[PDB]
Amino acid sequence: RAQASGEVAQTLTQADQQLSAQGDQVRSGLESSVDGLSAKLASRILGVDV
Amino acid sequence: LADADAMHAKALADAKAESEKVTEEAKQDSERIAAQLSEQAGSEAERIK
Repeated sequence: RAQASGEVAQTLTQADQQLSAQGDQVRSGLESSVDGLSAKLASRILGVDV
Repeated sequence: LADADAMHAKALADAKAESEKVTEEAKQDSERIAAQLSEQAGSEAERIK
């Protein structure tokens, strides 16, 4: 049980790092599509093409 | 006296045989308990994983 807990803790941190970065990568594509998504939302709320 | 000597020797031999059987069954039970607890430990480790 102790060995399993230690290995799972190590895996978790490894995963925490990998996630973190994976998220930064995606954060980029996110900022690329933000403009189009915001334009679509503005058009929706205004009831007509922005 | 002769019967008692023979029966005492027979009782000691029977005690030896009973002890042999008892310790064999004890080793069997030790193996069974070890297998059960190792299986439990493996199941718990797999659950933690």
